[PDB]
Amino acid sequence: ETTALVCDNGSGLVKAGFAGDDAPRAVFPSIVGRPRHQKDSYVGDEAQSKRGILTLKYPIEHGIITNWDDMEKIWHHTFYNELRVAPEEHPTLLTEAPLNPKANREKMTQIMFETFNVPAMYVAIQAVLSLYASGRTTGIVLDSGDGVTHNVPIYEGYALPHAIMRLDLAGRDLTDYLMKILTERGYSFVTTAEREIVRDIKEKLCYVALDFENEMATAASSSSLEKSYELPDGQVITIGNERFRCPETLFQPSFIGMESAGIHETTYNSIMKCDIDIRKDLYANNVMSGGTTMYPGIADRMQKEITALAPSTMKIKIIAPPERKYSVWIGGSILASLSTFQQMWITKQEYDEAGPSIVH
Amino acid sequence: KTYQSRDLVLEPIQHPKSIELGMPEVDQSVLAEVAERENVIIGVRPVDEKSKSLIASKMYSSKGLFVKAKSSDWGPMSGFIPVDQSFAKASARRDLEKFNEYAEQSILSGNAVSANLYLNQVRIEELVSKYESLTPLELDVDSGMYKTTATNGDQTIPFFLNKVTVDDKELWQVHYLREGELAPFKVIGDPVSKQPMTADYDLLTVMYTYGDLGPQDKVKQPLTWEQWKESVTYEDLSPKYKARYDNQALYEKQDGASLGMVSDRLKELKDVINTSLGRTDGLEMVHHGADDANPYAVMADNFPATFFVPKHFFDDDGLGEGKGSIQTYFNVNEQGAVVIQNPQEFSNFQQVAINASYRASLNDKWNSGLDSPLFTTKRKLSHDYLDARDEVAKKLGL
Ligand SMILES: Nc1ncnc2c1ncn2[C@@H]1O[C@H](COP(=O)(O)OP(=O)(O)OP(=O)(O)O)[C@@H](O)[C@H]1O
Ligand SMILES: Nc1ncnc2c1ncn2[C@@H]1O[C@H](COP(=O)(O)OP(=O)(O)OP(=O)(O)O)C[C@H]1O
Ligand SMILES: C/C1=C/C(=O)O[C@@H]2C[C@@H](CC[C@H](C)/C=C\CC1)O[C@@](O)([C@@H]1CSC(=O)N1)C2
Ligand SMILES: [Mg+2]
Ligand SMILES: [Mn+2]
Ligand SMILES: [Mn+2]
Repeated sequence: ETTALVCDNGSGLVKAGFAGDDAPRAVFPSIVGRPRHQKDSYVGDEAQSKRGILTLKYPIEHGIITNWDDMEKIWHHTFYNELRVAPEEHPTLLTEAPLNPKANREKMTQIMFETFNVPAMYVAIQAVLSLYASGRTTGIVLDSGDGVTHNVPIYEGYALPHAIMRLDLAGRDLTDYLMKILTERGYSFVTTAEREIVRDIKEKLCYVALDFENEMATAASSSSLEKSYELPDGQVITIGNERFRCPETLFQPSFIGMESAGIHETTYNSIMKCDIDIRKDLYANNVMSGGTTMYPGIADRMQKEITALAPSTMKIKIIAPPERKYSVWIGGSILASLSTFQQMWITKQEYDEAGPSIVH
Repeated sequence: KTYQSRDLVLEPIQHPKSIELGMPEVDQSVLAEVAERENVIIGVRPVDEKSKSLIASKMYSSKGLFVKAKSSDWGPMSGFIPVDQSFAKASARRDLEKFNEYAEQSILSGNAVSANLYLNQVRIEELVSKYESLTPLELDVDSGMYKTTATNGDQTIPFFLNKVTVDDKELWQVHYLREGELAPFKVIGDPVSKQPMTADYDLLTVMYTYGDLGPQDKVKQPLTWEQWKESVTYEDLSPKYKARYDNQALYEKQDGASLGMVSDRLKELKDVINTSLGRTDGLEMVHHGADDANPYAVMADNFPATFFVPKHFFDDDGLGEGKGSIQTYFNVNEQGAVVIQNPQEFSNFQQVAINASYRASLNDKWNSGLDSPLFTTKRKLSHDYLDARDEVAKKLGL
């Protein structure tokens, strides 16, 4: 008899809204700032705004909640300041990263019921929600956010845990890489304030080259791939091969010193760890989600890379929706709004009797 | 050839009609380019046909949030803002005391001056011949002025034009009959230049791409210079904003209250619109936030609206596969402006746009006067969201 809440707890951004809505009502940074030296704490937009007078902390590292006290502040801010709701009056669906420790889901269930007294609560895997957002129950998801990247194969609503691949490289590392390679032009970006200028450069000017080698040769013989960017202070800078070298790290992690396999290799390896019978369904339903998958050309390059690894008989399809930055939230909005799904939530009565283990 | 998506069926345009717009043709072309460049859908509220040459002349500044007095759309004062609001458009004449108070407060506060109304032969000949909103000039002997009449619905108010010369500008000073005696007609002038102001370009809505949704899309309330100083951190501000931190007058003039309820995205897009238009340093046409965020929105006063869309909407299947092009279902003029004529057509336009990943910002005041509340969250859900939920329910046995 009430609207359910959806809260996607990302490493960089919290996406919150109401189940039944096509988009979140609140998108703000997952940061808590305490005075550097007139409130005791500041969350989200307010914390970033007052950067120079606060000590900012990120409570979510690689999709996993690491500071439970700071996470309580983010959740409080979400319900009371952003959504302007009474947590005790709405069942709340929260998201969790693939391979989230059993103790982590228990602790956030304990906080939802003890601290916020929610009538009911559900914990969904982010990649699984992304698949639902595209009207699918089978396929493999590449979810690349701000702190972590995952390959999650799913068969009829259920993720296959043995074939889940975690990659500790995501948008934040690409911004640090963009700051590093921008030094190779004589440019300097060092501060936390400057890191946000490089994050804007990356989002506006970066792209994935279909053929990296040919693109590096084109950039070396001509200025056709160059772009100008006006900094806040009015100074205009030129960006050349850094436009495609920054997201190339997703395909060649050795660029950031990582001995890991690229996103295309981990996708193929994940499909190979699954039953041969369902592999066709995974190759044809490869769904891309998260902000780090937003680069123009990432789906064409994925198509080219997977095609090279897979059998020539195999038909490969890359599904990259334009709203794929919000696929995890949309998926949770779809699931929690299906009133036939009501018989799958952990109620407060179920929690009071069994304790935080009920979530498993 | 038909746009069909869930409960939305649009038949193609049969015999397209020419809609007379007040926005000058080069300004529509600029806004069509701004829409493609920025990848946003820009909607602009109506501008009366007779304001076109005034805006096109680039001579005048336009009215911001501090000049709430309405412009006129009849008589010699067409396109200008009369101090006596019984000479303005019908909306202003509805609550005459409110708009008369508005006119005075803007002048008495120093946000505008009381200026004389002068018209050249070109404007006189345009109002008599082109628009037929003024009757021919007839000499009134024992006065030396040319008597002309205009229509105020069931009223025919006379006006007397006196031939005068200012800075070697051979012009007609407009005069009216104030309480029996022959008085000079006053219009609201710019506080610095002292010249009459024209109507502004009011953003109806700005639909941004879903993939670009973020903190910049939060509508913010006007902060005082003191509330804003504590809100920001000096070093992170660009020199444009550091100037406002160190100049209470500059912040009060280019930001704060003058913008109204606005998102950070719209504050920046306003500057892109104004720069692209060559309307700068007092000549700006966009002064504030969108009708999206206007508590005092009157839906009646929002049509016909000109919408500027990213160029892909014009392609053979710009609205999606099998969907077609935007010109097929909505009127698109030579300049690229999608002319939306009423709330129903606006509701349909917004649905097609939402379906193509462009986010709407819905004002509840838009639903006032409507038979059904078209502009609500539920009514405007994405058809890709509804279709995905239907598929997921069918697949998961829900
Ligand atoms: N257009 C874009 N192009 C490239 N990167 C982008 C773009 N838009 C956003 N990003 C990046 O995506 C990240 C935020 O996306 P997202 O919402 O998926 O992360 P998250 O949910 O907070 O993180 P995580 O899933 O790792 O816990 C940031 O690193 C941001 O710089
Ligand atoms: N985002 C906003 N926040 C607050 N007020 C706003 C916003 N957008 C519009 N307004 C309000 O709406 C008004 C816009 O109308 P205005 O431009 O003054 O008149 P109009 O009906 O367009 O006629 P004119 O032809 O300009 O005289 C001004 C202000 O009261
Ligand atoms: C607009 C926006 C985008 C974003 O992705 O922001 C998130 C959250 C943000 C938190 C700190 C920052 C100072 C505050 C606000 C920026 C929020 O950190 C990020 O920018 C990190 C660090 S640089 C990068 O690419 N990701 C990602
Ligand atoms: Mg995420
Ligand atoms: Mn106006
Ligand atoms: Mn206005």
